[PDB]
Amino acid sequence: RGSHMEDFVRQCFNPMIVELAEKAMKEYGEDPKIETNKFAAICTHLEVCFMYSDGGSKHRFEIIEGRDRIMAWTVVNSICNTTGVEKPKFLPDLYDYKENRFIEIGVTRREVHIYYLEKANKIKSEKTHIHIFSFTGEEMATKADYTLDEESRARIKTRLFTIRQEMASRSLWDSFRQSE
Amino acid sequence: RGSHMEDFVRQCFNPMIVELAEKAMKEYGEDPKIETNKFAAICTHLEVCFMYSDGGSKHRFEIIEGRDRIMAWTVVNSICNTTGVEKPKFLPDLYDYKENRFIEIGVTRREVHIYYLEKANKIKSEKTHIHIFSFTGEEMATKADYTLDEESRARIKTRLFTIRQEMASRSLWDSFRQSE
Amino acid sequence: RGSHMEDFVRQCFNPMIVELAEKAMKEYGEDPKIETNKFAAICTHLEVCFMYSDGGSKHRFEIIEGRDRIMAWTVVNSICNTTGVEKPKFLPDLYDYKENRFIEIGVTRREVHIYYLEKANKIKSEKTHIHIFSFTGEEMATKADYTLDEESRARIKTRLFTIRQEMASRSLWDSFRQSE
Amino acid sequence: RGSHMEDFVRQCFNPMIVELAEKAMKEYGEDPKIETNKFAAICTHLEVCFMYSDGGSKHRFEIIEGRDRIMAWTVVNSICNTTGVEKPKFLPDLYDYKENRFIEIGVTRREVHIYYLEKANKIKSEKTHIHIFSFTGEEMATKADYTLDEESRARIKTRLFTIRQEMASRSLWDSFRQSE
Amino acid sequence: RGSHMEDFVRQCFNPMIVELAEKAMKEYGEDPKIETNKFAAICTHLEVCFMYSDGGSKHRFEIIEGRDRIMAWTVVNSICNTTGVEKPKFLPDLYDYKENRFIEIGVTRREVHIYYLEKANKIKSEKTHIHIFSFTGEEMATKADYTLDEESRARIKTRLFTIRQEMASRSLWDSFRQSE
Amino acid sequence: RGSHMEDFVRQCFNPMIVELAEKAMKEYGEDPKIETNKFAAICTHLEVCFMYSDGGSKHRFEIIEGRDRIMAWTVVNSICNTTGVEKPKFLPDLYDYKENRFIEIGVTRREVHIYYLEKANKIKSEKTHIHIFSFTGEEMATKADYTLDEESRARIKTRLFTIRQEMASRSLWDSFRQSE
Amino acid sequence: RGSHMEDFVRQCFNPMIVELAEKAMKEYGEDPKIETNKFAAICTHLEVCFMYSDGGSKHRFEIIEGRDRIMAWTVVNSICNTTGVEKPKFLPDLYDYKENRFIEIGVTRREVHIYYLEKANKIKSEKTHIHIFSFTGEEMATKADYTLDEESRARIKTRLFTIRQEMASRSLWDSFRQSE
Amino acid sequence: RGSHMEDFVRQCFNPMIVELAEKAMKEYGEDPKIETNKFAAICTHLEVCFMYSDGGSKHRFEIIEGRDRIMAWTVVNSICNTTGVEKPKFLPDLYDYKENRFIEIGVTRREVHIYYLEKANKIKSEKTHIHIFSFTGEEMATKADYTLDEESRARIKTRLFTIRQEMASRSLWDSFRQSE
Ligand SMILES: COc1cc(CCNC(=O)c2nc(-c3ccccc3C)[nH]c(=O)c2O)ccc1O
Ligand SMILES: COc1cc(CCNC(=O)c2nc(-c3ccccc3C)[nH]c(=O)c2O)ccc1O
Ligand SMILES: COc1cc(CCNC(=O)c2nc(-c3ccccc3C)[nH]c(=O)c2O)ccc1O
Ligand SMILES: COc1cc(CCNC(=O)c2nc(-c3ccccc3C)[nH]c(=O)c2O)ccc1O
Ligand SMILES: COc1cc(CCNC(=O)c2nc(-c3ccccc3C)[nH]c(=O)c2O)ccc1O
Ligand SMILES: COc1cc(CCNC(=O)c2nc(-c3ccccc3C)[nH]c(=O)c2O)ccc1O
Ligand SMILES: COc1cc(CCNC(=O)c2nc(-c3ccccc3C)[nH]c(=O)c2O)ccc1O
Ligand SMILES: [Mn+2]
Ligand SMILES: [Mn+2]
Ligand SMILES: [Mn+2]
Ligand SMILES: [Mn+2]
Ligand SMILES: [Mn+2]
Ligand SMILES: [Mn+2]
Ligand SMILES: [Mn+2]
Ligand SMILES: [Mn+2]
Ligand SMILES: [Mn+2]
Ligand SMILES: [Mn+2]
Ligand SMILES: [Mn+2]
Ligand SMILES: [Mn+2]
Ligand SMILES: [Mn+2]
Ligand SMILES: [Mn+2]
Ligand SMILES: [Mn+2]
Ligand SMILES: [Mn+2]
Repeated sequence: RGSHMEDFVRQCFNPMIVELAEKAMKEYGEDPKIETNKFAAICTHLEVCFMYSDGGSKHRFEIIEGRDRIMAWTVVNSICNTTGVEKPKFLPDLYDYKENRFIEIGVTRREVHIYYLEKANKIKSEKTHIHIFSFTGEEMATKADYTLDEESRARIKTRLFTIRQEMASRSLWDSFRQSE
Repeated sequence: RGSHMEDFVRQCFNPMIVELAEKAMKEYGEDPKIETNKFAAICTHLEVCFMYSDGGSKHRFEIIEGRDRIMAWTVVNSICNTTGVEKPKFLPDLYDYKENRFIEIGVTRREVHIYYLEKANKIKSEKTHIHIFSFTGEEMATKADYTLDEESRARIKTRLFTIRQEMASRSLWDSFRQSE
Repeated sequence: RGSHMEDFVRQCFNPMIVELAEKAMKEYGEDPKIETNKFAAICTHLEVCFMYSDGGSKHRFEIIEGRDRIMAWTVVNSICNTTGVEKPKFLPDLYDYKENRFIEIGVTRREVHIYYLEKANKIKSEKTHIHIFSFTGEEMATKADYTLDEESRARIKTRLFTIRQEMASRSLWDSFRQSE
Repeated sequence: RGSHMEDFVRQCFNPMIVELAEKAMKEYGEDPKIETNKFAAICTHLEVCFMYSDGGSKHRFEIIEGRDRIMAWTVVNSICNTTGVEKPKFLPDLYDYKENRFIEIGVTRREVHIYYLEKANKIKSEKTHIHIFSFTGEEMATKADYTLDEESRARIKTRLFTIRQEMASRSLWDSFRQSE
Repeated sequence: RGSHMEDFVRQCFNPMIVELAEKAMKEYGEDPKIETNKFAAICTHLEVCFMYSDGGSKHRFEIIEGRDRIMAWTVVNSICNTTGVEKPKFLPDLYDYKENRFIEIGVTRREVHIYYLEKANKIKSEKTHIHIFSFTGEEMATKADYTLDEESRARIKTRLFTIRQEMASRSLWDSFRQSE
Repeated sequence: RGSHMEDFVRQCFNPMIVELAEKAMKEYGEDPKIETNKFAAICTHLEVCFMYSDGGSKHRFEIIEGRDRIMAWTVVNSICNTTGVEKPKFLPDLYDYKENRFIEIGVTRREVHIYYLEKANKIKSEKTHIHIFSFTGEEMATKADYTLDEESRARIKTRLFTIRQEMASRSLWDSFRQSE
Repeated sequence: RGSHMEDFVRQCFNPMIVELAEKAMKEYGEDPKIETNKFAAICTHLEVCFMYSDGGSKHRFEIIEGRDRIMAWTVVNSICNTTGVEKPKFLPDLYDYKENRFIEIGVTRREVHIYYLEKANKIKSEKTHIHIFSFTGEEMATKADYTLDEESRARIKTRLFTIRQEMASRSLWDSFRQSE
Repeated sequence: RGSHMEDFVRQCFNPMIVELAEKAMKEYGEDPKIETNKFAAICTHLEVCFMYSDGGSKHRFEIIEGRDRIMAWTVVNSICNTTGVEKPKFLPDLYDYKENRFIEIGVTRREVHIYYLEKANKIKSEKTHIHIFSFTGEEMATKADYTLDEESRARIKTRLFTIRQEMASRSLWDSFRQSE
C-alpha cells in the first residue's frame, strides 16, 4: 500500500498505542493499511483516553477503551453490578469511580458542537458523561462538568494541535479533516 | 490432573500472585492441582489484600498476608512490641499504621453477613478490624469503618465480579460457589 | 466463550507465540475464541518453526512464518530476486541460506505419510523443501534430507509429545485429533 | 582536543543530559570539544530546567528546552493556539499550565541582577516569566513570583554550588566564570 | 573468617545497603569480615536513614549518609553556602529542606536517653536536629519535633524490632547488644 | 530456627537455585529451615546439574531436575515415546540428545566408589548413565564415558571444593560431611 | 519539512541506526530533514556495515563506521601502530583482524562495476579491501575475496532488496535511485 | 583532589571496571584520588584480564583477578586441590582449564623484555604462565605460547594503544609513563 499517513502514524504515536489501534480496527473488519485516515483517528482517540485517565487520582478511572470487545463488556457489567449504574447501550471509554458515571471521550476534526450533538443523540443511556475535544483546542462536556483539572485537559489540547501541525507539515491534514 | 479451573487460575491472576498462593497452600499441606476451587480462593484473597494495601498512603499498611508463616509472625511481633497492640490469636492480613489496628480481609461467595459473623467469632482479639468483600459487590466492615476511600473499595468489588463472570463463562462458577 | 482449550493454549505456549497466532488467525478471518482447536495448531506450528530456525547456524535461516502476509511476501521476493530461486506459489515457512531452498514446516495429528502427500500435491514449486513432524514422534522430509542435526529435530519431537500429554491430561486431545 | 573540562562535564552530568547538550550545540554550529566552557553551561542549564519541571504537579509543566528547534516551536505553537497566549519572540524553556505563562530559565556565573536585566531586555513578549539562578545560591524571578516551592528551588541552588565546588577543585572554575 | 553475623547481614539487608556499608567501613579502616557486629550497625543505620528520607515529600531531604567522605562534605558546603546554616563540626545524615536544618540519625541498642545525651554533647553545632531510634521501639528527637509523620516513624521502629528478632533467633543478638 | 547453614546456603547459591531447592524439598515433605544440611545438598546437586547441561552444545541436554515431579515425568515420557529409550524406574537428572541416554548426576561427601555403587544398585534401568562428583575433586562415570569435555567437568570440581572451603571456614563442613 | 522519506527511514531502520546516521550527517554539515535521500543512504550503509561485522567470529572485526570522526581515526591509528598496516588516506569502515586489512563497504543504487571503480580510484592505500553491495542483489569484492561466508552476504543482499521494495511501494525509490 | 587523570579514568573505562579497581586499591591501602597514575593501571590491567578471558572457549578460563583477596585464594585452592597444580606463591590472574596452568597477565609502559624478567624472577612457582602486553603493541609470553588466537591478542593491543592516545591527547601520558 505504502501510505505516507501510515508511516506518519507509526512515527507519531507510541508503539503500544499503534498496536491497540491495529487490534481495534481488525476486530471490526478494518485494515489500517488502506483506512489510514481512520487509523490516525483510533490512535488519537486512544492516546486522549489514556491521557484522560492519567489525570486525577490513582484509582479514579477504569479504562474501558483499549480492551477487546468481550472483555470491555465484562468490566462494564462488573461496574454496573457493583455500583448500580444502568448498563449503557454502547461501549463507553472510561468509568469515573469518583463521580460514579461512564465517560464517552470524543475527538473531532469538525466543530465540537456538532459531534457532541451527534454523540448525545446516540447514547440513550443519558447517565453517561460526554467529553469532546477538538484539534483546534476547544472542548465540550456534559453539564459543563469537565471532570479533570484544567492543566490535564490543557495537556490534551496541546497534544492534539501538535498532531495537527505534524499532519499539515506533511500535507496529510487536509485529507484527514475531509474524512470524518 | 488437568483441571480447567487450574488453567483458568493461571490465566486470570498475575504470575507472582499464583506463586504466593502456591507457596501458601503447600506450607499448609494443600495441592493446588487437586484443590483447584481453593486455589482460586487464595489467589483471589491475595489480590484483594494487595489492592487493599494499594489504597491509602505510601507507608500506611504493613502487608502480613503473602509472607511465610514464621516471617509473618515476626512482623506481627515487631508491630505489637513497638505500638503496644495486643498480639492477635490468629494471623491477620494487614496492619493499619494510620488507625493502629490489624485488619482481617475476607472474601466470601455467600452472604457477607454470615462470613463476618463466622470471622468475628474466631478472632477473640476484638481489636482486630474485619473487612469483608463478596463476589456480588457488597462489603461489610467493623464499626462501619471501611478504612479506605470509596474508589479503592469500588475497584476491589469490580475486580471480584469480573472473576465471577470469567468463572461462569467457563461453567466453573457453580462449583466454586458450592465449595466454600 | 470460555473454552478449556483456549485457557490451556495461553498457559502452554509463550505469550509472544500466542500473540502471533492470534494476529495470524485474525488476518485470515478466524477467531481463536471459537476456533480453539485451530488456535492450538497455529501456536504449535509457530513454535516448531521457531525451534527449527533455532537449529543450525546464526544466519542460516530467514523466518517467513510469523510475519504479516504482505511483509512475508516482501521477504520472499527479496530472497528470490537475490539468489534466483523461483517464486513459490504459496507462502513457505523458512528459507535455508545454506541449502538455498524454501522450507515448508508441517505438524500433523494424523500419519506423516498422508500430510506430506497432501502438502506435496499443493506445492507445484517443486523446489520447496518439505519437512513434516507428528505428535507421535515421527518425521518426514524431502529426499530424506532433514536439514538439521538429529538433536535439534529430537527436541522438536519431544516438545510435540509433551503438548499431546498435557492436552490428553485435560481431555482435550481427542477433540484436537478429530479436527485436522 | 583533550580538555579537562570536557572529561569533567561527562563525569559530572547524567549521560542523557550530556547527549542533549551535544545535540543542542551541534544544531547551532558549536563543538563541545573546543567550546568546553560553553558545553558545561548548556548541561547546567539543561539540568536546572529538568529539576525545575520536576517541581510541582505531574501535568504542570511542558518542557520546551531539550527538544530540537523545529519541534520546540511546534509545541510552542500548540500551546499558544490552545490557551491564547501570544507567541514569544524567542524560544522559552517551559510552559506553566498552572499559571498560564512561558518560563525562561537562566543560570548565571555573574550577578543575578545583570543577567535578568539582559534577559528582560531581549524578551519583548513581556508575558514570559523569567527565573534566574546563580552559582552562588541567589535567585531572581519576575514579580517576585518564584513559581515553585522553596524546597524545590533550594535543591537547584545546592546542586549549582556543588558544580561550582567540583569545578574549582579541578582549577576549572576560574576559566568558567571568566567566560560568560 | 566465616562469621554467622556476616552471613546474616548479607541475607538481612538489601545488597546495595551492604555495599555502601562496606565502602563506609573500608573508608575508615574497618573490615566487615572481623568487625561483624559493627557491620550490622552501619547497615542498620544506613537503612533507617534511607527509610527516613523516604518519609515526607519528594524534594524534602538531601541524603548525606551513604556518600563518600569528600562528596558528603561537598554537599554540606553547598547546603550551607546556599541557605546560610552554619557548617556543622561533624558529618550529619540528612538535611531538611522544609525545616532548614541538618538531621543526625541515631540507632541505639541501649537506652535512647543515654545515646542522645552522648550525641548532643558531641555536636556543638546546636542547630543540628537529633533523632534517635532504639531496637525496642522507642524514639527521641530534639525539641520533641519528630519531623516525620507517625506512620513513617512507626515503620522504622517495626523494622528495627524485626532485625532484633532475626538476630536473637540466631543467638547473635546478645553479642550485638553487648558491643555498642 | 536460625541456622548458620541456612543463611550460608542463601548467601552461597544463586537465588533461583535456592527457590528450586525449596520447592523440591517442600514437594517431598521437607523443611529447609530444619533440614539445613540437606538443604545445602539439593542446592549443590541443582547447581552441578545446571553447570553440567551448560557444557556441550545448545540443544544437547534436556533438563529433568528442577521441574515439578509431574512435569518431569511428562518430559521423560515424551523423550521415551519419541526416541524409544525404555522408561527409567526413577527420575533421572538429564537426557543426552547426543548419546541418547538419561544421565543421573550424583554429588557425594564420601568416596565416589561407594555412592556410584549405591546408585547403580538402585537404577535397574541399566541404560541410564551415571556420573558422580565428589567434594574432593574426583569423579566417576559409567563405562569411563564422562560425556562432557575436561574443562566443563573441571569447572564443576572447582566449584564443589569452593563450597567445601566456605563451609569449613564457618565450621559447618564437619556436620555436612557426617550427615549424608 | 515533512518528507515521506524521512518518516519511512524512521520506520524502516532500527532507532539506534537512525541516531548514528543523524550524528554522522550533522558532523559533516548535513540535515536529514532536507537531505532525506542521503539520510536513507547513511542508514542503509550503517546497517550493512553492522550486519557485515555480525558475520564471522566474535573478535574478527573492529567497527570503524558509526564512531565520531576523531575517535574513528584514533582506533585506526591504534590498529596501524599495533599490526603495522599503512595508515589509509580515507576513513575505512572495518578492520579484519583475521585477514589483517581494512575494509571499505559500499552500497550502490547503480551498477556495482561503476561504484567499485570510483572507490578504487579514491583509495590510494591499495591495501584496503573493497566490498560493494547493490540494491539488486549483486556484490563485488577485491581479488574476488568476499571475506564472509555466503549465508552472511546473502542476508545483506536480501535486506537491501527489501528496503528497495518498501521504498518503491511508497513511490520513493525512483527519487532514491536518481540521486546517488 | 581534582585530578584530570581521575576524571579521564572514569570516562575511559567501563563503570564496573572502575569499581573493581577502586575496591582493589582500597583493599591494599591505596586511594585512587591521589594515586591516579596507579588508578589508571589497575583499570587497564583489569580490562586486559577480562578481554583475555573473553578469548577462547566458554569454560576455558577461571578469572582470579577482580575478586577479593580472600575469595581469590579460595578459588586458587579449589583449582589446586582438584587438578593437582602446585599452589603459586603469589596471586595469579587466570587459570587455563585447557592448558592446566595459571596465567599472570602483565601490562607495561616500558619494554616488554624488562617487565617479564621482573615478573619471572618473582614467581618461583615456575609452572605459572606469564603473558606480557605493552602500550606500544608488543607482547611476550612463556615458551612463546601465547595461549589465545592472534585476533584476540590483537584486540588487546589495539585497545592499549587507544588508551595511550587518549592519555597523550590530554597531556597525561608522559606522567603515566614516568611512574611505573
Ligand atoms: C468503528 O470501528 C471501530 C470500533 C472501535 C471500538 C468501538 N469504537 C469506539 O469506542 C469509538 N470509535 C470512534 C471512531 C473513530 C474513528 C471513526 C469512527 C468512529 C466512530 N470514536 C470514539 O469516540 C469511540 O469511543 C475501534 C476502532 C474502530 O475503527
Ligand atoms: C487454610 O490453609 C491455608 C492457609 C493460608 C494462610 C493462613 N490463612 C489465611 O490467612 C486466610 N485463609 C482464608 C481461606 C481461604 C480459602 C479457604 C479457607 C480459608 C480459611 N481466608 C482468609 O481471609 C485468610 O486470611 C493460606 C492458604 C491456605 O490454603
Ligand atoms: C488458514 O488460515 C491461517 C493461515 C495462516 C497463515 C498461512 N498459513 C500457513 O502458513 C500454514 N497453516 C497451517 C494450518 C494450520 C491449521 C489449520 C490449517 C492449516 C493449513 N499449516 C502450515 O504448515 C502452514 O505453513 C495462519 C493461520 C491460519 O489459521
Ligand atoms: C546559543 O547556542 C545554543 C543554543 C541553544 C538553544 C537555544 N538556547 C537556549 O535556549 C538558551 N541558551 C543559553 C546560553 C547558554 C550558554 C551560552 C549562551 C547562552 C545564551 N541560556 C538560556 O537560558 C537558554 O534558554 C542551546 C545551546 C547553545 O549553545
Ligand atoms: C566510625 O567509623 C565509621 C564511620 C562512618 C561514616 C561516619 N559515621 C557516621 O556517620 C555514623 N556512625 C555511627 C556508628 C556506627 C557504628 C559504630 C559507631 C558509630 C559512631 N552512628 C551514626 O549515627 C552515624 O551518623 C561509617 C561507618 C563507620 O564504621
Ligand atoms: C529425597 O527428597 C528429595 C527429592 C527431590 C527430587 C528427587 N530427588 C533427586 O532427583 C535426587 N536427590 C538426591 C538427594 C539429595 C539429598 C539427600 C538425599 C538424596 C537422595 N541426589 C540426587 O542425585 C538426585 O537426583 C529433591 C529434593 C529432596 O530433598
Ligand atoms: C599493589 O597493590 C595492588 C594490588 C592489587 C591486587 C594484587 N595485585 C595484582 O594482581 C597485580 N598488580 C599489578 C600492579 C599494578 C599497578 C602497580 C603495581 C603493580 C604490581 N600488576 C599485575 O599484573 C597484577 O596481577 C590490585 C591493585 C593494587 O593497587
Ligand atoms: Mn470507545
Ligand atoms: Mn470515545
Ligand atoms: Mn490471612
Ligand atoms: Mn483474610
Ligand atoms: Mn506457513
Ligand atoms: Mn507450514
Ligand atoms: Mn532555552
Ligand atoms: Mn533558558
Ligand atoms: Mn552519618
Ligand atoms: Mn547518624
Ligand atoms: Mn534428580
Ligand atoms: Mn541426581
Ligand atoms: Mn565509512
Ligand atoms: Mn563505506
Ligand atoms: Mn593480579
Ligand atoms: Mn597481573
